[PDB]
Amino acid sequence: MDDKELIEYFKSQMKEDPDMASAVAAIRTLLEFLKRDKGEQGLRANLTSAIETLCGVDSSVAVSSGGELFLRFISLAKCKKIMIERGELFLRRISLSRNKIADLCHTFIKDGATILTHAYSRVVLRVLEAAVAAKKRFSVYVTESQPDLSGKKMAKALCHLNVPVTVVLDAAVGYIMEKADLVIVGAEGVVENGGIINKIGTNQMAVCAKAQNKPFYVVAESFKFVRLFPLNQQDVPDKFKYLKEEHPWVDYTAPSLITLLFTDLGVLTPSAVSDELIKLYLAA
Amino acid sequence: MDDKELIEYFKSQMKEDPDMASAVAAIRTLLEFLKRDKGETIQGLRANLTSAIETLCGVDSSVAVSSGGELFLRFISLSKCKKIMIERGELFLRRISLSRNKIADLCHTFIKDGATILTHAYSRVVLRVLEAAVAAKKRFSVYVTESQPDLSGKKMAKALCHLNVPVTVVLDAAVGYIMEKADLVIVGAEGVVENGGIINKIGTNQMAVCAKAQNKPFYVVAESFKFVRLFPLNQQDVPDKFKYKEEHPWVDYTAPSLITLLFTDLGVLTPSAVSDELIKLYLAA
Repeated sequence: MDDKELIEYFKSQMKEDPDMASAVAAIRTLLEFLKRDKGEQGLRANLTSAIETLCGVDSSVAVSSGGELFLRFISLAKCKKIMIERGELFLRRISLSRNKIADLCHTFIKDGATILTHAYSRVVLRVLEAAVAAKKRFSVYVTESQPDLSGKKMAKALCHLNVPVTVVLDAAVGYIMEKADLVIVGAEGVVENGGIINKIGTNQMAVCAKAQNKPFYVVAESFKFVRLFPLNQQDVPDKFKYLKEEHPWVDYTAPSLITLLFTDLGVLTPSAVSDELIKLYLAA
Repeated sequence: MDDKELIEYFKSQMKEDPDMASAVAAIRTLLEFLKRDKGETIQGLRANLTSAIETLCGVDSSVAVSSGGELFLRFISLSKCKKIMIERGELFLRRISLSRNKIADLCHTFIKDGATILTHAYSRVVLRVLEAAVAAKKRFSVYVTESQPDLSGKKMAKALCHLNVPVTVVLDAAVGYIMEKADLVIVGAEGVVENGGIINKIGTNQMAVCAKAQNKPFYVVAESFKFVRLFPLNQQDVPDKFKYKEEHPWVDYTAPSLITLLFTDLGVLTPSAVSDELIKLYLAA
């Protein structure tokens, strides 16, 4: 394919199917890029990563961690061009992640709990559905999440499952925290120290949850494990972030503010991520 | 060779060459055990037996021997023609043999002329760094802790004396007292942990904490084969198999936040960027 097609293909993956994660949408356009791309050799390896950056259209961290993991595990090899069969394999495997997670979580959501969440998260929606429809009664609190009000969107989705839900202002997280039992949040990216990059506002929610001793749980797919090691907001690359005005789309939450992470790799405490991440990136 | 035999070989390996890091002696006996070992039907069966002695080389309970050992076994891994593991094993040793000196020179920039350097115990890697610096004709002074219970800092003071370098031996209880007189501290590591922190001879943690409070840079010098797959966040998370032999642990742990920079054979690194090197390391396969 060519740049044009690439983006057009990518954008038309999440638009007709928002259900899908950007990361997953990125490797799909990448399978087609590869497939639809014929005629090489290292040209393939280079022309493929030289366009994976192009999918940067989505400043999403997952596009970056996803692309690498996908790329790394198909490069192991025009007969060698059977990397495609590994791509279908990989895309076939990552499309089971949400589920392993919603399963590793049915236990922590106890009957009668009050969950506090931030913005929209597909994985979070899944976990709660697999809990409600799974004979559990709870209520949720979610921040409206400026600037795209994705929190309201989340709310509506929760209402459709007839789960009691209240929307509050981002400014009201420390106000509503005392009436929460636990907070569940998704991640755009899990960094090498067990911390996470997520929709701006995630950080302060964690700081408040900790001061009130409320467990903070993160629910996210392993293909979100990215090779970055930030220690503060300043370390997060601008590339993922975007009288004066500052509009960071995401922020970083240190691992000490996280209780547990639920991944298709199993439930992990922040200090276990680094070893998993490597034991993940290095797989044949 | 067997256990009794392995240990014998491993000890004499270091007796004959005291200047040799315990981690290199261990991997050398593993190579020797690789050659000397035969009787296949172990295509991957002895890939276990060679581990059944990775442990045995616990006659020296240092993390180095472990992270190094795992590196070796990881590197020499790809028909009994497979004893190409041996020649790979010889390539590896050949490789991790230019580490000390490479670090020594890839580190001369930071040894200012006229400086007062405070170090702890004995580290052959720190010794090569200063030797390099002296040959480079830099004039500096050194303070070293005797480092109980084996007093290995005194052996270090002698080595520096026979190098005509001004060195003063102090009590371990004296690091707080002497800190103000130093420009920087330079220490070695038995193991570099996944978060950029390190495991080193007991006493290291204190020095790092005392150096932080007076803003004296804290530098670590260590070979890459010491990058170990561990992520401790406190003394408790360090395994006892690396501590013993309270009851007198031989090593304490120093958080990354107490480390200014690490000078490795892969170059100078900030503690935070270390975990990525471990991946980049193994990616070398």
